[PDB]
Order: sequence, then structure tokens, then C-alpha cells
Amino acid sequence: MVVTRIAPSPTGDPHVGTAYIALFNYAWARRNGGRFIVRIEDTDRARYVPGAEERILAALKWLGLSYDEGPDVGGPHGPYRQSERLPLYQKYAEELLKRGWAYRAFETPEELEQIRKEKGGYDGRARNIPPEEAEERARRGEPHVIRLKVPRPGTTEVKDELRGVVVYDNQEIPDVVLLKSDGYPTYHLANVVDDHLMGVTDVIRAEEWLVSTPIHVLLYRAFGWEAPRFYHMPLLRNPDKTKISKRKSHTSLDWYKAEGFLPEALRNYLCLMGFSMPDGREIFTLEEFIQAFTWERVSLGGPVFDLEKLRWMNGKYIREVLSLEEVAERVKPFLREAGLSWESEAYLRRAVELMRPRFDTLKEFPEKARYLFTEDYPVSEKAQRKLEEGLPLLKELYPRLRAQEEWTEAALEALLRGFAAEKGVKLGQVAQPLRAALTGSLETPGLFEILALLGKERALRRLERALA
Ligand SMILES: Nc1ncnc2c1ncn2[C@@H]1O[C@H](COP(=O)(O)OP(=O)(O)OP(=O)(O)O)[C@@H](O)[C@H]1O
Ligand SMILES: [Mg+2]
Repeated sequence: MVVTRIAPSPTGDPHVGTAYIALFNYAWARRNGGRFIVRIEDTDRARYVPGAEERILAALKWLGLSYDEGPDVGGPHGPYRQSERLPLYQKYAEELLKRGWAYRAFETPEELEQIRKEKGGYDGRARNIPPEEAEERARRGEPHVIRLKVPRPGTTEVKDELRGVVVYDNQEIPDVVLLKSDGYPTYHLANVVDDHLMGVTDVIRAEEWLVSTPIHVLLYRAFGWEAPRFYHMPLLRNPDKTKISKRKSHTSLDWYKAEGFLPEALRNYLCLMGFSMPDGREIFTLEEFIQAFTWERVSLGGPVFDLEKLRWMNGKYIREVLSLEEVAERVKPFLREAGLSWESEAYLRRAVELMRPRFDTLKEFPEKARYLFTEDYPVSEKAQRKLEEGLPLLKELYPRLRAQEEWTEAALEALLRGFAAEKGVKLGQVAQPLRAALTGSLETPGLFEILALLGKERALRRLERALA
């Protein structure tokens, strides 16, 4: 049975790269009727962030993914936090020492710096310390690390399921640290011990870890374990071909959520990063992704993660995938956040209908249609100047509107049409000043649809305010 996993580090915001990797791990598992598990890599007691674990778990669920074993749900092969299995790594490191596959190294930071500059990296000199002498020094409390004893000379063959076999000269593989002087493990030791004990059969991770694989293959060999299948996903790239980074762009899944991006849209977009549908469709469900999933369709080139394309997909979901009622429900949290209310559901539905063609994110709705829910809306500098320019025209029009019995889009349109002809001006000369007065903006949906929405009295009231 296929068993995949994700091993996120709770060191900050939930990263989009984590969602991307999680998505493919989840799909490969579900397509094979297997299991997808979550294991928290929280050994870095320096970068640990309280609440980061919960936020990453929440983000995965928000996206529509689910997992079968993890910190909160539990599982048969836990603990599911590496910080809760520190004793296991120490015991496995000791097993490697016993097998001659590891050794204790006592160099100080200053010594390592000198060796590094002299040899180009650590040269494994501690391998020549008599084993019993190394144990005695350790027993006496001398600080040290446990390193992998790479076979010198030798070669290590590694297979990535998407790229093929690579033959590494062991000279390219250093005697990496497996257990740190503080008793904590490095990812090299932790991932191998945990993937094995959790029954992971398919390791799917970012390509930046590809060159680290021979170290892991050496570890599986050292323990006498069977190595799992390895799949390295191409890194997400910026339009300029550079690797996306949290230090250069928005990578926080919480930011996307707060900005009004729909989880179904973002999930759909990540699906297009390292994969394409046969017929080429770009809009599809998570289930369709799983049903169509195959490694044969996963591109190796660097996938471009473009915010403009994401926004486009978000908007397409907003006006072509969801129903008007679903959209109305989802903008509610954003209206409340903006401190706005709605008289009724029928009114909200109408406002959403009028604005639907004008916003790509849920957060833009309250921002662009604030004047529809309150009188406390901003008046642009451009709209104010336009209002001032047409004030005399509006002043003369006011009486007509007040005496206007038929208050409908068509009637109002006809009224302004006649008025413009009467004043010898084009409809637009009257329409724009009026839009500014009623909305504080020069860009809104149909002027006449907006002028009839609130109602004569409510419309006149706001107009008098603008004319005052
Ligand atoms: N461009 C990317 N494509 C895919 N996965 C990525 C990408 N960048 C980071 N990741 C993954 O996201 C997770 C978080 O990595 P990390 O915290 O280093 O973010 P980062 O953007 O790489 O920041 P930094 O630039 O400092 O390295 C890791 O699992 C990492 O492999
Ligand atoms: Mg990084």
C-alpha cells in the first residue's frame, strides 16, 4: 500500500510550498487507495513559533486536503512530532556507531573553521580516534556530534522516479552530522528513521532536497532497511525564473486566505504547477485532479507561480464556478471585517450580482462596494473634482429627480436622457457627476442600476448631502 507524508517545520507562516508538496503527496496516496500522514519537524528549538503547527494544519484543511495520521488526529505509529521522539534518534545513532556506520567527532567550531579552510570541508579525521577512546571521551561529557561514516572510497547510486538513476562518487558526499551536540537529530537522520518506522513507501518532496538523497540511501543501507521511492517536485518559480521565496514574495497561505483568495481556486492553481490535464482543462476539482493524476504528466521544468494568473483563476471561480448565493455567503466574513452590515440577504445578493464582474478576490468586494452598505464611504480626489465640475448640472437635475415618480433603471435613464438633450450636453456629462455624488467613486457598475437599488428617498437623501 502507498503511504506518503509531509514533514512541515512550524517555523513561521504556513508556506505555499508546503501546500504544493502536500497536494501531490495527498493525490498520489488517494489515487493508490493508500495513506497520507503528517509529521511535524519541530526539532529547531531556535526557529520554533507557537501556533505555527496549528496554523499549518488548519491551512491544509482549509485547502480541502485531509490526512490520516498526525499530531491532532493521532495514529498507530506516533508520536507525530519529532520533538516527541528525541530518544529514538539517539538510539538509532548509537546503533550506527555500533555498526561502524557513524562516529563521534569532537572538533570545536574554531577547529571546524580551520579544517574547512584547509581541506574544503570536514575531512573525517575523527574516524582515526580509537573507538573506545571516543566512547570514553563522550562518557566523560566532552561535547561532540555523531557523523555518518561514508565509505571512502566508493560510489552511491540513487534513483529519482521522475529523472532516473544518478551515480554519485562518494567524494561528493560528506560525513554529515546526524546527531547534534545538543542531542537533537539533523533532517538526514530524522527523516530516514521516521519514514521507515511510519511505513512511508513514497517520499515526495521539493527538488532542493534531491542532492541530499544519496545520504539517505546510505542511511537506509546502514540500518539494513529498504529505501522508499523518491520523487522530487520541481520548485515553484517567479515569472523571472527565480525560485519563489518567502523573503521575496507572498508565500503565506494565511495571507492568501486573508486577501480573499478561495481555497478551491488556490488548490486548483497549485494543481497546475507540476501537472497538466490531458484535455488541457485548467479549471477542475480536487477529485478530478486525483482521478487524472499520473507522474507521466508532471513537468520537470520549473513551474511559474504567477499571482496574476492566480487572481484570474480566483475571479473565474467567483463568476463561473460558484453560485451567486455561495459567493454572497463567502463575502460575509469580509464585510464584517470591514465593519459593514446588510439589511437583508436579498439586498446582499443584488449587491454581489452587480459587483461580481468587478472583483477577483473576496476582500475587494467590501473595498469596492463600501458605498452600498454604508454612508461612511470614501470619496476619491478624482471623483470630488468631477462632482465639482458638474455641480451646477446636478443642482438643476435634483428637482427633476425629486419630482420623479417612476423610480426604475429605465425611467431614470430616460429622465437623464431628456435632461441632457434639454441642456445641450451628452448623457455622459451628467452621468459622471451623478455617479460621484451617489458613490464617491468614478468606477462602479451601471449608474442607473445603482441609482435605483437604494430607492428614491434613500437616493435623494445621499444626493442632497453631496449637493450641500
Ligand atoms: N520555490 C519553492 N517551491 C517549492 N517548495 C518550496 C519552495 N521554497 C520553499 N519550499 C518549501 O517550503 C517549505 C518552507 O521552506 P522555507 O522556510 O525555506 O521557505 P523559503 O521560501 O525557501 O525561504 P528561504 O528563501 O529563506 O529559504 C519547505 O518544505 C521547502 O522545501
Ligand atoms: Mg528555503
